[PDB]
Amino acid sequence: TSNLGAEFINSQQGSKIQESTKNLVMGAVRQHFRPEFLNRISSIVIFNKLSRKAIHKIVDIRLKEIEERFEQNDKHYKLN
Amino acid sequence: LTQEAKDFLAKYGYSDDMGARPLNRLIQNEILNKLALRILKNEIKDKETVNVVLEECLEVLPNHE
Repeated sequence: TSNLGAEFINSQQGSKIQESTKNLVMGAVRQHFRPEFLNRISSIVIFNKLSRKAIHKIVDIRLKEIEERFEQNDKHYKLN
Repeated sequence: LTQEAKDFLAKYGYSDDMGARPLNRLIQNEILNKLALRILKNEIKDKETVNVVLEECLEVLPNHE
């Protein structure tokens, strides 16, 4: 993993990964990460920004797992 | 591979600082992973081809051929 791309993620230019922008990131990664490694690696993968649309699914996912992980159901929520 | 698949790999990947390994990675990432999926989906039961689609893609034997 790496957050080098955070310098570009924070451009906030769309939730999608942008062309050129992502390349500036990968370029910089090579500059700050031996390309020799990256010349063997299956691929560099870039994450989508978590737009509110993403959040609208994530929150439910996380609240559900978070609750499920709370020991035993002696209480828990109805979650309205 | 014809001239074209070979050219797609060369043209898409031939940076002068790359090493041949990225071409090899490219084909694995470009086609072979697609093949793996085609196999898993039974799009490829036996045999296989090469086809060039401009960008690139991989043909199937959709009848589980």
